[PDB]
Formats: sequence, structure tokens, C-alpha cells
Amino acid sequence: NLYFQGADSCIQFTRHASDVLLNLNRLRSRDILTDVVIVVSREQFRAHKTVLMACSGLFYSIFTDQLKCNLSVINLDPEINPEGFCILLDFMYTSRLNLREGNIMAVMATAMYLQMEHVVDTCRKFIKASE
Ligand SMILES: Nc1ncnc(Nc2ccccc2)n1
Repeated sequence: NLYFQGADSCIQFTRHASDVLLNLNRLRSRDILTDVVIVVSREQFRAHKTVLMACSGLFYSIFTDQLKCNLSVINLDPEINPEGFCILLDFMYTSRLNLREGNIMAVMATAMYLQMEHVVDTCRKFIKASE
């Protein structure tokens, strides 16, 4: 699965980016090279800082701060919904957002807190649709 693109007809691999995420998610599943624990409502989630900061303005802020980037444990606001966070973390590693009637408000609040603008805009659009 490859194709050509641009002024220099460079070869692009269609599945490369998704294959990288698949492999990063496999690392996460096996706890390989995870370098941070996120604590949400007394539940712990192991992850890779680079993936978190690639997806979230809040994590980008934290992990580019000279002081804060040395923490191996990051606590979130205790009002954040841990399912909401799990849904968003899974999205970071898969591109798949498991949005449902019963979780959309929690997901949207969590995505606001995490500064995940495209997810927030998507939640808003689904909410507007059901008004
Ligand atoms: N997480 C994960 N799982 C499986 N394989 C890899 N990387 C890899 C292994 C062999 C050849 C090419 C890539 N990463």
C-alpha cells in the first residue's frame, strides 16, 4: 500500500502512520518503555509522554516545562471521569473515539480539560445534532 505525492513524487506508505500507532499501542499494552503514570480518580494509567503531548495541549504544556517534565506521576483534576480519560487515551493510541449518549458529556469535559480541540469540536457537533 504505497503511492506517489508532491512536486518530488515522494513515495508515501498509506498504512505507515496507523501501523506506528498500532505498534505504540502494543507497547502500551505490554508496558514497554512507558514513562509516566496518569492518576485519575485513584485509577492509574501507564502511557508514553510523547504520545500524550502529541495529542493534548495540557500534556504538551506539562512535558515541555523544565520542572514538570521530570515527574513520572501526573495527577489529574479529581473531578475528571476516569472512563472519559480512558476513552480519550484509547483514542490517542488508535484514532477511534468510542462516543456514546451515556458518555459524551464526560468525554467532552475531559477533552476540554486535556485541551483536545478537535475532539471537543466533535462532541459539540454531536450534541447540537440531538437538540
Ligand atoms: N509494539 C510493537 N509490536 C510489534 N512490533 C513492533 N515493532 C516492530 C517489530 C518488528 C519489525 C518491525 C517493527 N512494535
